[PDB]
Amino acid sequence: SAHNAYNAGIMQKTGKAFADEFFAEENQVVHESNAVVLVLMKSDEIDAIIEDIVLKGGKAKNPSIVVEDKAGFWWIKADGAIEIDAAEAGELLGKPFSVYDLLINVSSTVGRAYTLGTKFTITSELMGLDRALTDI
Amino acid sequence: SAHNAYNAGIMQKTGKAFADEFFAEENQVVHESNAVVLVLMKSDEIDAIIEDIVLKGGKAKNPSIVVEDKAGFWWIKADGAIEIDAAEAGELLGKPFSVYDLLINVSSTVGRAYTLGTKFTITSELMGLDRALTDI
Amino acid sequence: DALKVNRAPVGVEPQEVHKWLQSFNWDFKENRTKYPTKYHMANETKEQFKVIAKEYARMEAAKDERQFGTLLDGLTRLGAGNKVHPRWGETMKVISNFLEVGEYNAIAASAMLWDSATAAEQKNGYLAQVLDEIRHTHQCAFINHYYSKHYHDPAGHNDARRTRAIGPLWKGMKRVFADGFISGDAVECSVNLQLVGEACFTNPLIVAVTEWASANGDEITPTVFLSVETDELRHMANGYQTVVSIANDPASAKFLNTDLNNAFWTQQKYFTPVLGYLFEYGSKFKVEPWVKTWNRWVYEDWGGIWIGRLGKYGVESPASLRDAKRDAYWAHHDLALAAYAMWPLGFARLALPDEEDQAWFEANYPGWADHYGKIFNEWKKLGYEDPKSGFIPYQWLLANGHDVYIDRVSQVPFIPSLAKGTGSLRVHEFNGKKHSLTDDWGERQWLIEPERYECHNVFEQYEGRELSEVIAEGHGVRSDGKTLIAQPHTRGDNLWTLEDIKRAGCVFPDPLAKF
Amino acid sequence: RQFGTLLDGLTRLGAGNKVHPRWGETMKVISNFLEVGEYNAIAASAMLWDSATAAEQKNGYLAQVLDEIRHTHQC
Amino acid sequence: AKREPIHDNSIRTEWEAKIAKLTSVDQATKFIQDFRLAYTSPFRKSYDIDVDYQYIERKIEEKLSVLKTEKLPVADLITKATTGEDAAAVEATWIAKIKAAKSKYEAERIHIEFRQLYKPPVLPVNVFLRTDAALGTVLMEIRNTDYYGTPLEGLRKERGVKVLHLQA
Amino acid sequence: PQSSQVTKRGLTDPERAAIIAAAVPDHALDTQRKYHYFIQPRWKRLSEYEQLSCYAQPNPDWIAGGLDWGDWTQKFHGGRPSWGNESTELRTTDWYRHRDPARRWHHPYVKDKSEEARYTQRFLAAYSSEGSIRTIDPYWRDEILNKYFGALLYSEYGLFNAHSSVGRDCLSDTIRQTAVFAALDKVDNAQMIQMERLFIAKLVPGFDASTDVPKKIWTTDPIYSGARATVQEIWQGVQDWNEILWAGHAVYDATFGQFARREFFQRLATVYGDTLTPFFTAQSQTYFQTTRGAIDDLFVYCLANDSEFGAHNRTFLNAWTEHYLASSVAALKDFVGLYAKVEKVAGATDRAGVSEALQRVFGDWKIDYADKIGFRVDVDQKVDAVLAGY
Amino acid sequence: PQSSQVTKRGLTDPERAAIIAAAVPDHALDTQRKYHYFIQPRWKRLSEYEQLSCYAQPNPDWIAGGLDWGDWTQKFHGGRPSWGNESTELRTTDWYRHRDPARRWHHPYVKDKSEEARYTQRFLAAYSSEGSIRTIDPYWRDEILNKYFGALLYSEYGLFNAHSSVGRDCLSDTIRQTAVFAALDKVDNAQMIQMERLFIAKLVPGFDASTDVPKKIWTTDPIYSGARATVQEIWQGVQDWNEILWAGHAVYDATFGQFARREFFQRLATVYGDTLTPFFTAQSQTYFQTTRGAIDDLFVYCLANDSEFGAHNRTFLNAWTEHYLASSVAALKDFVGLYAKVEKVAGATDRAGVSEALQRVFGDWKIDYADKIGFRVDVDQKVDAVLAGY
Ligand SMILES: [Fe+2]
Ligand SMILES: [Fe+2]
Ligand SMILES: [Fe+2]
Repeated sequence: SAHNAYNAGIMQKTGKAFADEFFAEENQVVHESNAVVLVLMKSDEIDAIIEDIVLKGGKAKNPSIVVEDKAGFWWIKADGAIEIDAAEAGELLGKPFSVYDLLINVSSTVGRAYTLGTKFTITSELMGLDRALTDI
Repeated sequence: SAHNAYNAGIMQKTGKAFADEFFAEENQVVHESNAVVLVLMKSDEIDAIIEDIVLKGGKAKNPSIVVEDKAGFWWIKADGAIEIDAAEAGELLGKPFSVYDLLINVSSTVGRAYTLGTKFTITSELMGLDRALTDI
Repeated sequence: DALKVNRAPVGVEPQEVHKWLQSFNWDFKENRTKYPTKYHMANETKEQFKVIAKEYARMEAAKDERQFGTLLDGLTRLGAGNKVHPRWGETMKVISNFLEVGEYNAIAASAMLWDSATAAEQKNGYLAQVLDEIRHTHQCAFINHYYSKHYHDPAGHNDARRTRAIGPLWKGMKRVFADGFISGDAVECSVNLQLVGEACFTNPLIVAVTEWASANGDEITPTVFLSVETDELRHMANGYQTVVSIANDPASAKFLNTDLNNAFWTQQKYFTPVLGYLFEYGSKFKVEPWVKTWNRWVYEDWGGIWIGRLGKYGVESPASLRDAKRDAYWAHHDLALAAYAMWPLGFARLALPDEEDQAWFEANYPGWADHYGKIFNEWKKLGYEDPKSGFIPYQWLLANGHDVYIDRVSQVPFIPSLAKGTGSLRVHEFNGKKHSLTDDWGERQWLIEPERYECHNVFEQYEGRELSEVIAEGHGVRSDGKTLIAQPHTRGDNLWTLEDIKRAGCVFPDPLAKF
Repeated sequence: RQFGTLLDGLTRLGAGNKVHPRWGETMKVISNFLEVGEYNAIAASAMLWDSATAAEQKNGYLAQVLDEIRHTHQC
Repeated sequence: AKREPIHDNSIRTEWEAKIAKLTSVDQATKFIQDFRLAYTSPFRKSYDIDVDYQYIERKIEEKLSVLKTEKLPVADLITKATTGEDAAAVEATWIAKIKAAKSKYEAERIHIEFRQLYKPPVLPVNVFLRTDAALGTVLMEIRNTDYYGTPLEGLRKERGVKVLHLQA
Repeated sequence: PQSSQVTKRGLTDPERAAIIAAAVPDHALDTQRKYHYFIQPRWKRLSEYEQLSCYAQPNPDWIAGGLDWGDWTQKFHGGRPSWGNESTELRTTDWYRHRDPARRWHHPYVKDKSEEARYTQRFLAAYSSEGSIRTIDPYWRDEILNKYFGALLYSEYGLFNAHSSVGRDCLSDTIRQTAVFAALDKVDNAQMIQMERLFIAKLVPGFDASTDVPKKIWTTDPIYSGARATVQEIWQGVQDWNEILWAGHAVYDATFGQFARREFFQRLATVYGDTLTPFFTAQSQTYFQTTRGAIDDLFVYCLANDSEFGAHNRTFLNAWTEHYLASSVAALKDFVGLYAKVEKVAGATDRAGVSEALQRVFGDWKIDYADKIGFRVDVDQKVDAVLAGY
Repeated sequence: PQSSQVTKRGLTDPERAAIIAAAVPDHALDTQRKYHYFIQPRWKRLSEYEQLSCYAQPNPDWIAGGLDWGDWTQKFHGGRPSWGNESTELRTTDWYRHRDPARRWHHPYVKDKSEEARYTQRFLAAYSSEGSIRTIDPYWRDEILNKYFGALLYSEYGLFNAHSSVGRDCLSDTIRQTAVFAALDKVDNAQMIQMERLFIAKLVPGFDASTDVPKKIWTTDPIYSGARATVQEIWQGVQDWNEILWAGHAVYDATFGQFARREFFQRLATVYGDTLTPFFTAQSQTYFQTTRGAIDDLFVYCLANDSEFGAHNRTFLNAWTEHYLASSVAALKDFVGLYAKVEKVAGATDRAGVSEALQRVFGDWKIDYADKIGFRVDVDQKVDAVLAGY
């Protein structure tokens, strides 16, 4: 839940309290994360996908999803993976919408992201190393 | 000069003063005007055309031109005619610009307006009646 | 030969093809318009905008890309859709859907004119308008579609193609911008559509409104309406070319000034009070007095630059202009009385002028406070906004002898006991049916042409029925099925429901029974 | 969509001069400095397109070469 | 009067029952002509079903049109009015009537009656529209000649209205 | 400065923005955000094409499907209504049923055509730079292409003009859009033929791109005599707007048009070394298939199976078809005489090749149109009827 | 709510907008608004293409034309510089001189190609609906088109890959853009050939669209032996980025490429009833002429006439030309054996027709390239050299 918030953990502390944890010796090495981060540019299409796909059936299948308003974009962090089927977004929008149209406003991915068929997947999985990529 | 301002003549009066001239018997018939009115939608291209073509060489050849800021558009009134050569605007903008590209943001014409070659003319002349239209 | 040729890069520009367009028509004895007309359009007429199909699409698609980028990318990211003043976001329910029918019917009108013309170039001028009016239908729809998604009150933005059928203001819109466009002499339709409706009234309706939109927070409408009018000016040329094409026809000297005065009054009868009402009462921040806007665009600029300059060719100043000018000063205030009194029949939320609106009205229309303002302040004191008040002002007008009549010709409401605009009540019985007419120009039209003007009015259709039942049957409710779309205030609480209307026991009378 | 927002909407709004001075100055640096990053990444990605043996990996680098031209022009 | 709902009411349910009992093109032609003479135009005999007649008229047209395709030979559907007359002969006849008209009040009555009697499906669509267009051309030329000559007081008497109120 | 106030924008002016924000409620006033949610969708969910198009036409309930009520506010002299059921013989329970399968509202339509407009110019600059016209048989170029392909623009132009009354008279929004888009493509086709002729005039000195000879051939050559008669009939002989659409696209253009464009001028371009003309027929043929999809939906899928009027409608459709097919067959019998003016290429312009091309056109028409309306047709009998003029 | 602050927009928040307005000066601080006003324009006035492109490359003054100074901040192991004069034999007074005559920065380039992308799909849906493939000679289709046209994608793909080192090594922005756009068009050509083959596999059951046989033909058929050797040499045999560009486009693709695409596959499509392939060669040929304009400007207009290095540069250009022309002539001598596998059509695939097609390719090349660099060539001698393999 709240461990995927933008201001989770050390990000809540201020002043000397933040510095003490920032410079704590356990925090001088990276810590493996199972999370993925997805950034979506705000746009008519994206705003509909956010409310009717990500925040409904998306969070229903992945309750770890946090979505935050960053003025010009949506910041999304979740455990494991996030999936957006462009065919479903097309039905929501009432207009042709391929996975490549979806990518018009997908602004960033911290994770392994790939296009397969109508689906856009961002996943913590090491695609190509632990799980092979395929064709249609 | 100031006879082509948006608020020229009766438009400066308020209250009872406006009504008295509005209902003056001489103002119950139309009065022939030699003017033309041109409305340009504000846009990057148009704003450059306004300052570097209309308000420089345009007003140099036609000192009757008044240009007024109407928030979303430019209101332009002049005596006789206004000419905008799309070839000149293209050189100003550094990009291909036909007379049909010029028309993307030409929003209204009170007058006889026509496309000939690269030129867009709005004129008080009764085109097709007093002066015939031509091909290239 | 098979080895020699010039290999310089050449294309074919649009105006090169357009030169050969006039030669596309050929002669056969059946080649004549299918529509009734008193005029003959000259076969040699040329068009002012040299447009071929390919370049038409290139030009319009470039307008679209920029417009839809501003809307779907920039303004959405900015959250612009919900930064509109409530009064104006409500007004755009009416303006954009009502204009939508104008755009739609102009498709059919322009196709009729394309049929009327004999010159391939004139046909082409009308053909380009047919496509443009499809564009504009979709543009008006897109505005309400956009508002549905992003504005805080989607009701009425989202269903006006059926909820407009409930109320009386829609009927008058159908005359000027639907039937006035397509039912009559092609030339009469054209003067209605192009020479008056477009060349004259779309300037206030579509151009001038964008400044009011912007003043009230609305940058959606400017983005679209300004693009709409870029096509509109080519339609103005179409209307002028109509005149050009019938100028050497002896029938023009017989007929034109009559068709023209009829169309000018037809259009002004509705748009002069309705645009003034929508502009001044449908906004918080006002740009300038509507009568000043009317003066600039209608009287001085359209009248001088179009009508006055055409006097060289037998076009007279419209005989009805004097009466139109009185409507420009007062008729929109008259209509406001009807619009606010009958608010539950609409599909938009209204706001009574507040104290600083009222000071504005009085300053620019001296005498407004003693006539209209006293009435609005009284209605406020009686609970106009309050759903538990049981008060609907239409019954207050009836209790005080201020009956509302519908002009059989224009469908515009008329309150003779209060109206400061042009007109007087004429009630005729003819073949067992009574008819209320409201002005000299409309009465002459009905008397000469009764079979053109059989439009059923809202009292005829609703007589004896209770207000809430008509609104429920018309689907004039929100998605809970109980709360009215229309409201007498723009606040987010205390909305009127069907039970609130029904408690007022408002039943439609037959206004002509007393006669 | 981007050029519509910029050349139509934001220009009509006069957005270009509604930036705080400090930030409008900062964008002199950020966008031109980033511009060289975009430009050189064209050449870097072409070098990687050369390094790869797999046609698909080449294609992945090739798409970046074109994108970094796009971004030079965007900056 | 207290009106019923707009789209579904007993008046329309009642007339659809009568329309269902029509069984021959001959019976339906007289039914539609009687109805149109009775309930349409400003010279209709009765305004009693004013708010319902146009929908009922549509329902009569549908019945007559279906009976037409069920019962008449194909050549009939293109060349004849359902009254049995030759469509082109109907056309020639009524254009000749309107050009023989002396006043706008004679011409206006001929056109309205032509539509009352021969509106599709009675006359073939193509023949009907061509005739109605030609009649309309004549009616406009007469009516629009000196449109503002007769003053309203005059026009009121010529029309034959009962003036019930004129505001002062 | 300027004479009138410079209006403060409520979106960006601090004062007005603060005022507007104080008036905007903190909650939505309704949750239904789907524009015209009550339209019945033809597909899984509502499409934007339907949302922006459907019920724009303000039909009352006495025109099948309308949501409004009452008479029109203003009608013709004599009483002809703005729109009315007297406009066509066909009937339906709902005039709004039709759906363009390509879902074209205005934007996608001009967006697509703008791609073709710009790309065509790029193709023409490169072709002129390639000097590829050098390999065009000069006889095909100067005698068949300039004269007889040029004359075909007049057929396209007449088909275009047949839509004028259609655009005014037809009874719903999606139908009107389908009709108007079909009309523009047709006049596009004619302008594109003239564009090709004008292009060749730039590459071949002495090549006359004027329409004089094409117009003369259209109007007085016996090869186009039957085609001209049909088009003049479809255009100005009738006003039933369904008859025009069905006759124009589903019979005439689907038989004579398809044979002339695809079996003659396109097909024989790829026997006489013409690398330019197929670039243009690619467009007309693409336009024909897009148009066919919407015509099919309106007449084949809907009106011919309307739950109450299908058999009624097929009676008129079958009658129209017999008449206009007979005209189009005559038009093709006149037209195949053009094969007397071209080099005999086996399986192409010999009797065997023309026979099998007609078997393609008439066979495809049987599968596309005739079988689905119950129109019985002997393909072979129609082929031999046309070859009678070979 | 949410864990972090929801940031107020300075453009629309009343407080911040009021603060920003108080800080914005009431006057401009400079009047020079033309972005990079100091670029020397090639045409009447500065173009946007030049404004967005020119001097993006941060060359120092020790690379001809650079405005910067000093060494690079980080170089290769051993000292190879990020960019350096050691990258090519050619020299110039200014590497920024080059101008694409079509003025393509990124937006117009993808805008144009997007039109072709979408239109191509529309054309393919209509062609499949037309059944126009029925008139394609099955032998041309299954034996020349599937196998030998398919193998040509490998030539286009190799030409594309030749640009990898060009894109890294070349010395200015407009040159890089010209090179990268040429590379993408080439890989586009190869993908478009595979797209055509995949299309036909959908219309002709049993038609194998796999690249196996094309790849086998490319790599082991003697008809492509010489073409494959040149492309492998141009791609991986050299790294002088000017040599690659000149050899790839101005010699190989302008002689072998132009003959294969336009004189064989496009031209013989319009002798064997192929209405599909010319839709695709229209694109490749359009791409070739757009690319030629920029190559011409770089090598013919600029480098061959550089005020200080023209004669110097022509020495290398003339040397490169003799070698790669000799390779391309061999490639064409191998390739004309394909004419042994097609039906002999007079003036097309007889010795007379192939002779005059080669006279077109070599004659055009002489006028386009050889004459303007001072390269002396006997067209006739090259024609008979190629026909030696007929
Ligand atoms: Fe419009
Ligand atoms: Fe218009
Ligand atoms: Fe980048």
